[PDB]
Amino acid sequence: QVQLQAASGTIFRLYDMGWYVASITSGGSTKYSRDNAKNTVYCNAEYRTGIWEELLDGWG
Amino acid sequence: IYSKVLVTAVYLALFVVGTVGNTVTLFTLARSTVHYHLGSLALSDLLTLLLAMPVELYNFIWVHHPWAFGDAGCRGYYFLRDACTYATALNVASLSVERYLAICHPFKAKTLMSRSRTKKFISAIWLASALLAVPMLFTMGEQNRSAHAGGLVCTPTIHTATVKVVIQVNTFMSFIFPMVVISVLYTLMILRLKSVRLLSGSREKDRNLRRITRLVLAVVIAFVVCWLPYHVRRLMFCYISWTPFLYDFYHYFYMVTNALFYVSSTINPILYNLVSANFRHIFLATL
Ligand SMILES: COc1cccc(OC)c1-c1cc(C(=O)N[C@]2(C(=O)O)[C@@H]3C[C@H]4C[C@H](C[C@@H]2C4)C3)nn1-c1ccnc2cc(Cl)ccc12
Ligand code: NA
Repeated sequence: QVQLQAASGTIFRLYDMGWYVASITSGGSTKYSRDNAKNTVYCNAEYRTGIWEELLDGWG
Repeated sequence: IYSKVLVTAVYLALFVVGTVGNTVTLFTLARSTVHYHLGSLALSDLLTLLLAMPVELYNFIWVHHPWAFGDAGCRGYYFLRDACTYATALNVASLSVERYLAICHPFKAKTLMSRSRTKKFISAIWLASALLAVPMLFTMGEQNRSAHAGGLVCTPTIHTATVKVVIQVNTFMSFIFPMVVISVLYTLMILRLKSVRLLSGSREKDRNLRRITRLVLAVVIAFVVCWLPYHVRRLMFCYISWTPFLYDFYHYFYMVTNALFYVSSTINPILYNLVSANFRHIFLATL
C-alpha cells in the first residue's frame, strides 16, 4: 500500500526516513532536514499500516 | 409450548459448541503465562454448561411447578451461578493486568508475574469467588406454598428489602468494579501502542506482543456485550415497580438476558481460532 515518490497511500504512522547517507526520525533526531507534518523528507521509510501491525521499511 | 421448543433448541446448540470447544482448549493449551488464564476461563465455562443449564431446562423451561431438587439443590443452584459469575469477571480483569505489565513495564513484569506466582494467584481467584457467593446460600430456600397451586417452591426466604441490597452489592463487586479497572488499563496501553516505534527491542517480539494484546481486547468486548444487559435486568427488579405493551417488553427482555448468560460461556474458543493462526493449527490438530 505504501508508495515512495514524499509518501502517500494508507499509513497509520511513519517513523524513520532517510536518504540511502543520512537518516531522520519522527521528532527530528538525526545522524549522517525533515518536515514531520508534510510526510516529506534511494529513499527508505519505516511505516506501519495499523496499530496492531508489524514495523516495515519500504524503498523508493 | 411453541416458545419452549424455540428456547430449548437454542440452548442445545450452545451446549454442543461450548462443551467441545472448551474441552479441546484445555488439551490444546496443555501440550505460558497467558495459557493459565485462558485455561481458567475454559473451566468456569464448563461448569456453567454442565451443571447450571440442565437444572434450568428441567425446573424452569418445562416443569414450572413443583421444585424437584430438594432444599439443598435450591441453595446449591443459586450459589453456583454467582460463583461462576465472579470467577469469569475476575479472570478477565487479571488477564487484562498481565497484558498491561508486559507492554508498560517489560523488565519489572518478569519477576512480578512468575509461573509459581501465577499458579498461586489463580488459586486465590477461585477461593474468593466461592466466598463472595456465600450470601445467596442463605437468601434462597425451599418452602411449602399453600394454595397458583400450593406446593414446594424455590423462593426467597428473607425480607424483600434486604434481597435488593444483596443484588446491588453483587452488581458493583462483579461488574462495575472490574469495568473501571479494565477501562483504565486498556486506555493506557493504546496510548503507548500508538507512540512507540518498537516494543521489546526486536521486530519479531514486537509483532508477537501486538497480536496477543489484540486477542485479549476481543475477549473484553464480548464480555461487555453479554454481561451489561444482564446487570440491567437485575437492576429493574430493584427499581421498577403496566399496560399490555410494557408487559411484553419486560417478558422478552428477561428471556433474552437468560440466553446471553450461556452465550458468554461459548464465545471464547471461537474467538481464539479466528484471531490466531497458530492456535488454529494446533487446535485443529487436537480436535
Ligand atoms: C420487578 O422486576 C422486574 C421488572 C421489570 C423487568 C424485569 O426483568 C426483565 C424484572 C425482574 C428482574 C427479576 C430477577 O432478576 N429476579 C431474580 C431472578 O433472577 O430470577 C429473582 C429475585 C431476586 C433473587 C434471585 C435473582 C433475581 C433477584 C431470584 N425478576 N423480574 C421480574 C419480576 C416480576 N415480574 C416480572 C415480569 C416480567 Cl414480564 C419480567 C420480569 C419480572
Ligand atoms: Na467463564
